[PDB]
Amino acid sequence: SGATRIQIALKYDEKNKQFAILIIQLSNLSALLQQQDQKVNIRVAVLPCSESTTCLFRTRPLDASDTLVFNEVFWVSIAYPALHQKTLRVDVCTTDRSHLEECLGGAQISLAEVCRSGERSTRWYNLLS
Amino acid sequence: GATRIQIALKYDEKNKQFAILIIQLSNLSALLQQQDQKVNIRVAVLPCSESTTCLFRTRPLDASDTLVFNEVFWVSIAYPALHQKTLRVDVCTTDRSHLEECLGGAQISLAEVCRSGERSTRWYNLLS
Repeated sequence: SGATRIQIALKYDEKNKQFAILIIQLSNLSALLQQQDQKVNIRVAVLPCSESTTCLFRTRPLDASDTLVFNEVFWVSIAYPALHQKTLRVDVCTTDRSHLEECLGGAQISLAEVCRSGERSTRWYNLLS
Repeated sequence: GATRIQIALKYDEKNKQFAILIIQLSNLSALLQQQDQKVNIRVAVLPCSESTTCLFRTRPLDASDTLVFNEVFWVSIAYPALHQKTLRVDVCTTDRSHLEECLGGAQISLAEVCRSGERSTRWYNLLS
């Protein structure tokens, strides 16, 4: 196999001064989670946390699979100068028995490319352990 | 694997200028086995506008599995016209008579290009 990839869309709306993070789908989860009787969630964090609005989001948990479809958007009330300098950390995290959290891989993503003009960027990102 | 090409796209709106930076080519050996020949990149802004320049070529460099072209192309075009265009990049081989036969390429959408000017760097697979 290859690496585990995750597909995400990014769009910034300056009228309403908010940022959209759409977690679309995960691919090749087997590269990170070999035994798959667990449920995984995508953990999303806008770093630095910023000491005002929610910086930590988490998808619903789904039964592991090598083609896993979350259609969860998260909105964050931010302005472009702040946003433009931030980092997006995403991790595929599972939970073992007794709701413990363990994260199997992730990626930090520069937002310097996010478009102030509001165009959507849709890319695949590799999650490394 | 597959021959990949890394490209960055930035749009200047004060001026009406579009920048296409051909950055590098990875796993060229997936398309060109005999790497003794020389290689260049062909780039076309489609639909090719008459009364405008649309086709471009990089300098020809000796075939490497990892080959860095560091070569920008500038186009005079506006965002409305840019927004419905498509980019055709092919990896081609040329000899000294400048006979060009192309080994593969890809069609790239410019719907993500930022009008605000933010650069967009990405890899693309070149297909046979």
